[PDB]
Amino acid sequence: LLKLFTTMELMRWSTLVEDYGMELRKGSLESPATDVFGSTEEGEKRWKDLKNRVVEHNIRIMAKYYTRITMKRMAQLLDLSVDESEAFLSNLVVNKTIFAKVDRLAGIINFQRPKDPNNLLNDWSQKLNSLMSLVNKTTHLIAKEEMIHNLQ
Amino acid sequence: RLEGGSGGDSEVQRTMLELLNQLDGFEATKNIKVIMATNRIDILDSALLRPGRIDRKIEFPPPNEEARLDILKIHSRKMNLTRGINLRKIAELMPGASGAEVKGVCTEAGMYALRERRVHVTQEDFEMAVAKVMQKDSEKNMSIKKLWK
Amino acid sequence: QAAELFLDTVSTFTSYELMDYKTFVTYTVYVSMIALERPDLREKVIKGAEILEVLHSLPAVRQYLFSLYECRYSVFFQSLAVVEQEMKKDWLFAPHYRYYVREMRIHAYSQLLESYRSLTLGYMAEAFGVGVEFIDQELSRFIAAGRLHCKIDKVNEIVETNRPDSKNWQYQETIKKGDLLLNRVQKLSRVINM
Amino acid sequence: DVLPPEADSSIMMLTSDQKPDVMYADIGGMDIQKQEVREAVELPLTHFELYKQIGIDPPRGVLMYGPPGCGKTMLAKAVAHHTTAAFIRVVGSEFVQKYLGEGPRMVRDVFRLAKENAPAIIFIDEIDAIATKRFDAQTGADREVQRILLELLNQMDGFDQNVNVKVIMATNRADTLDPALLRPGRLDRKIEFPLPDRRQKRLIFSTITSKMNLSEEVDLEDYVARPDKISGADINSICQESGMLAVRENRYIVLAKDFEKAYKTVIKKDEQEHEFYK
Amino acid sequence: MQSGIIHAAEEKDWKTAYSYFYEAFEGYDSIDSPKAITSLKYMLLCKIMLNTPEDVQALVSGKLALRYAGRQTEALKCVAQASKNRSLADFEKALTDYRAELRDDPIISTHLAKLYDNLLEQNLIRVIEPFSRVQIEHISSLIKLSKADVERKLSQMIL
Ligand SMILES: Nc1ncnc2c1ncn2[C@@H]1O[C@H](COP(=O)(O)OP(=O)(O)OP(=O)(O)O)[C@@H](O)[C@H]1O
Ligand SMILES: [Mg+2]
Repeated sequence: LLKLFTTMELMRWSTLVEDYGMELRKGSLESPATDVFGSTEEGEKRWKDLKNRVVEHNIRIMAKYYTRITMKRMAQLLDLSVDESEAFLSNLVVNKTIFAKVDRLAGIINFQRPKDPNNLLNDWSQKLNSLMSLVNKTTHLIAKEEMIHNLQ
Repeated sequence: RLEGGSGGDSEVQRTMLELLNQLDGFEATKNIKVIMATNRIDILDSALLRPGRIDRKIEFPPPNEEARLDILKIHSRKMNLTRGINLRKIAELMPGASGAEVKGVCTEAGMYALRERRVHVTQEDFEMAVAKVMQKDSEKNMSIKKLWK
Repeated sequence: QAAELFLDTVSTFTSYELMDYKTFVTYTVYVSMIALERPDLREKVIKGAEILEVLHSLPAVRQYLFSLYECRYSVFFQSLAVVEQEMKKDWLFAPHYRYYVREMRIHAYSQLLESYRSLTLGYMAEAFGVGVEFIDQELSRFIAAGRLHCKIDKVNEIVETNRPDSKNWQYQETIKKGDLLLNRVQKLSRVINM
Repeated sequence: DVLPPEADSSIMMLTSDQKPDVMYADIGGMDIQKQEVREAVELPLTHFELYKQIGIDPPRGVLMYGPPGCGKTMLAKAVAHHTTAAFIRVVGSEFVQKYLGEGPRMVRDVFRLAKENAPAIIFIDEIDAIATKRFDAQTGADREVQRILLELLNQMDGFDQNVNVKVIMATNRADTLDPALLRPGRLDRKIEFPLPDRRQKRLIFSTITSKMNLSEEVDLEDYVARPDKISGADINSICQESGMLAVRENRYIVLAKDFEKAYKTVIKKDEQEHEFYK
Repeated sequence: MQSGIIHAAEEKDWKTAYSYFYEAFEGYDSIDSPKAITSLKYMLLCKIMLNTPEDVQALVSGKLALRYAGRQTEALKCVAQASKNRSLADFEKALTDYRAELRDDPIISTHLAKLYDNLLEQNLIRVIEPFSRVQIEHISSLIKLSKADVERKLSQMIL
């Protein structure tokens, strides 16, 4: 549960099945793991749905830390095909739960959005105002504080 | 004028008496003319009906066929008649109209053209609108009507 | 002005005051597709029903309509070929025929270049008629005419278009109307002050 | 400073909770009558030029009358949905009250507020309280009812002719009331609501069971064609009672034997007649 | 029947016109079957554009419509089944498998053309949002149709 927090906890489902798949087989006590997964059809869909939850966790962190990403890199990082990665992402965007857009003639997809001249200029003034005038106000007063301690 | 108040009104009595005394009291005032208008003639009080106060009592009967013809000409002025149309027969179809319902014919005939997205009219449209405005009780069972021959 | 008050077609009997009816319908359907392209042409003449009665009588006129609206361009020229030759038998005819066809030929081009921005004129060689060099010469005459806002090409053989944006359209109108009123108050300021 | 005109007076503006909780297509089967109200109220606000093109003076007031529970108040709610006017609700009882002359001043408060505002709609609910024609009253406070009529007749057809205001009235049996109301120019539209008839029982059956998990192969066709006529609010209660009686045996579904228990519950009324006077 | 027809040709009121056709068939109930057999065709088609295709099956399972089974009820069942499934070519296949019943126009083929030429861009607007830019043979593949009509159908949507 710590590994499924955020910031990828850097993970991969192939590694996840080969270190915790022993937890799904016999152990010391272990019994809710055999109770939830490992069944005939009830656990088996829950094997699939855990796969669904971890790939959904990997999409949201990609939207955090990528301007763009090629289609072949997303396929090899989600442990699944190119066509499945198309349809799984196309499901999430018609559900509009992850806000992305693709270009499948070249495979280069993007996560960022087209910003506006009202918006880019608003970001230009924001870094200008809030953290070049105020921090310059801030440095001056600690600079006066050093004259207190150092002389005499 | 009713009696004193148990079921008595006794306050607009005071207001009526001042109307009755500020126009025919102690001073016959001049250059002041009142125009009073109501139906229900037999129930207003017979002290402001005396001919010292009101001198002209003017009835208003329902109009005649020529008069129903003329009011129809007034309200169909801004309307847009087709041709070949006889306004006289339309007023012949109203035995005892008011004249406030001659407007109602002119509105409903224009209303029939409105639902067609049209501006035309016929004489038949008025022949439908007269029977629409004219409305009866349609007294049923005939037993009441023929008990009373 | 013709197509606006032709549009009330509720006048039927071939009288002196209504000189004919069926040819009046053909008059108001020829002139109608120049007044408006799609600010709801289809309601007033296609969703119109009293017009739709008598163009159900005339098959060639109705085919001339629906070829243009349902974007059948190859049969549109064959329909327009009959119209121009049938127009020849008319006595109010002199303003029509050299101006009518060329306005409609450039009318069909403008909506066809719409919805594309990389067209190839080889696709005009069968979806449209024939004559690769014919489309080439007629677009060249119409682009040089100041109409038909696109850019024809040689050996790539790609009819690229260029249409303005909002701002590139609005900036042009304000600089035309700007210099008009500027010139207008040039002359007015010189009439006053001697 | 000068305040805006009648900025308070009676403060009656139904805007945005509260407003209708209904829509126009929710009513099933009043095909003539939805159109007829729409001519007098909805249409001249938008397509005012159509009346000017013919020169009509579009109608001003409307009276609705029928047996109770036949969609009168419901239709008035639907007009208040899709209108873009200042809407004012009145019930025909709160402007007859304690003090002398107090009632007709409230009538003055309404019609000034509508005339001051935009094109506006005034819906006065059941008016047969103040509508009965009086010949003479040998009592106090019955002429107070009778003069509320006269103030209503004045500010409807006086000199001033307050344009763009609209009046919608609805009663029970309307043979009772004053013929001075019923003259056109004042109450132009006379609309009767029947109960349903057949082919409108079908439409109210459709519109209620549409938003309902009926999902059977046993149809209400047996109960469209029944005699002993059944008002439109009762069709609601049939589906409501079966809705109770579906969940009562713990079903999501109406199993069409509950449907007959619901039918016989709502219809069982005349039971004795003493086998006498037939 | 004709009261259903002109109410159908409004393309506005597909529920009252159903009641007019239904009364027309109850009047036609086994007293003139050649005029009665066409009556289910109108009222089922009134139900198709009413977008309740399951009740088409519910009517023909009804004991009055069991009198008049045959080809024409099999036509409107599979058409309703394809429109329920939103499979576009299956509608065209059901149009193609049963020609002479319902590609003639008394006058149901008009509205079936309207419902088909609705249901194209009903499905087409669902499958644009994944991308900013695609080539059209993929969008023919996701719709399972040729590309030539797709070119004409898309271009009409821009126009
Ligand atoms: N055609 C209809 N469609 C849907 N519901 C209806 C219809 N007719 C009546 N109803 C139901 O009947 C109920 C009563 O409606 P409404 O109050 O308008 O009837 P009413 O005639 O105004 O009754 P009253 O005159 O006693 O006020 C409404 O809540 C509504 O649910
Ligand atoms: Mg009510």
